[PDB]
Amino acid sequence: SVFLFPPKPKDTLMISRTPEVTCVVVVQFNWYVDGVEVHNAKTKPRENSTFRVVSVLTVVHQDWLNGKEYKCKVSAPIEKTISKTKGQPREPQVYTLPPSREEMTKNQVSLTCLVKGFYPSDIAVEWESNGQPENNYKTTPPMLDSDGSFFLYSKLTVDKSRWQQGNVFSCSVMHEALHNHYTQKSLSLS
Amino acid sequence: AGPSVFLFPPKPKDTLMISRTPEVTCVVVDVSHEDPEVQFNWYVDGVEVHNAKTKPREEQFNSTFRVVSVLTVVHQDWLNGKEYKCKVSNKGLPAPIEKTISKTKGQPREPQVYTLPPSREEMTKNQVSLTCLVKGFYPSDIAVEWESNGQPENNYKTTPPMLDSDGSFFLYSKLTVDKSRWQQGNVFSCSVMHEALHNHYTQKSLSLS
Ligand SMILES: *[C@@H]1O[C@H](CO[C@@H]2O[C@@H](C)[C@@H](O)[C@@H](O)[C@@H]2O)[C@@H](O[C@@H]2O[C@H](CO)[C@@H](O[C@@H]3O[C@H](CO[C@H]4O[C@H](CO)[C@@H](O)[C@H](O)[C@@H]4O[C@@H]4O[C@H](CO)[C@@H](O)[C@H](O)[C@H]4NC(C)=O)[C@@H](O)[C@H](O[C@H]4O[C@H](CO)[C@@H](O)[C@H](O)[C@@H]4O[C@@H]4O[C@H](CO)[C@@H](O)[C@H](O)[C@H]4NC(C)=O)[C@@H]3O)[C@H](O)[C@H]2NC(C)=O)[C@H](O)[C@H]1NC(C)=O
Repeated sequence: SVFLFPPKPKDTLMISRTPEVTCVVVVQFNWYVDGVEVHNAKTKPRENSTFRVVSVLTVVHQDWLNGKEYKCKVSAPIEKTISKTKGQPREPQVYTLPPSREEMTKNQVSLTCLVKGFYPSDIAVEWESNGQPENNYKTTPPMLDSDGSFFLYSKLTVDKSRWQQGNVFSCSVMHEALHNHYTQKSLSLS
Repeated sequence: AGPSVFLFPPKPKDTLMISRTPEVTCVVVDVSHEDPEVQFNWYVDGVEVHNAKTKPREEQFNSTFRVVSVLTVVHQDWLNGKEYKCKVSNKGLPAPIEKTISKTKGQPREPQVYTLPPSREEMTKNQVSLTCLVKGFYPSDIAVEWESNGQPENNYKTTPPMLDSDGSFFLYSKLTVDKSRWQQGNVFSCSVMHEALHNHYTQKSLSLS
């Protein structure tokens, strides 16, 4: 039983990150990029009541994003192929939404980042404030909208005082269809 | 293997509204032509009941029978965590198949329902987003609806419940409307039904101020 995993969307969209294709078994590994075999992989030695072998292949950001195919050959040998999710790009629209008046009775409040109209669904979202990450968020998986694009929401939970004091919070979105693969929107008390 | 059994719970909305009709559904697929007879026995907290409604077997395209038994449940019984058991008997089985279902367990928490107007920035578009945030709820079983002037809205999508940091769930429901409808002061209403709400129902409305 072989399972081939794609890079995380954020890794492909940030040059500083290292996108990887993972070939998981639950052994000779042969890796192919558009048919052409490559010797780049890092196979770790075979580590409950069963065995597991893992090979990891580092990919070039642009190659992954331009749709090159990545073939893991677990050596009848099981051969598998992966590449970027297909579809014509649609640029995300990003909107920040303050907490409801009625949430102000609570100790913590909800800062909302709506991301809609994007295609395909490979996307990353982060928050920051004052030059540091704000990690107390949950982001919904992308969901198919009625027009065939995706949407999601990210919810940053923040101490109510931090919001009342006027701190500016920022929702950062990364997607292949954005200019520079990045955009940001900010939100503060108004 | 031979025949297999699937047990479906009632819809959350059906359990929460006393006028509606919550049902547990027991489905048997892959019943052979050779041994086509099926018996359902139904149990509520391990006590056999005899009021289920069983339909005659139906021939499928793949030359197998499908047989369905439906048990109507008492709303409060389901909400009070009673266990519903379907036992399926068939001569093609090494032993009868038993399956049990009940409401997700765990301390209930009341959903908080907030409506959020469109971003000012979205106002440059032809269509606008109305957001209903529902958070702090347990269990995840929930129904959410958008309406205007007592009439259902045709363009909305609700995210599946997502686990929050404290073990409760949240979701968002996005309503898309023509910008003019928002501009002309129309009232839009997000209704939520959940076991931990008073009367299992709450509605929150918003309009351009
Ligand atoms: C012969 O044909 C019949 C009929 O085939 C049907 O028509 C033909 C023309 C084709 O198009 C088929 O694709 C089509 O299905 C076949 O019968 C099917 O058999 C399979 C099993 O092999 C059943 O699969 C199960 O499906 C349920 C969900 O079922 C709903 O959704 C279906 C499609 O979306 C729909 O067709 C069904 O009617 C049903 O709809 C629901 O019905 C209820 C009752 O009326 C209703 O109230 C609901 O509102 C309604 N739902 C919707 C969305 O409208 C799925 O949940 C099952 O998944 C479990 O089992 C899998 C293994 O079988 C497993 O991989 C999953 O992970 C999951 O496992 C369970 O997981 C939970 C934890 O979450 C755990 O608690 C359990 O222990 C665990 N394991 C279990 C339960 O074993 C499953 O996929 C089809 O329902 C069934 N179709 C019908 C109509 O009954 C038959 O297989 C064919 N035979 C051959 C040899 O080919």
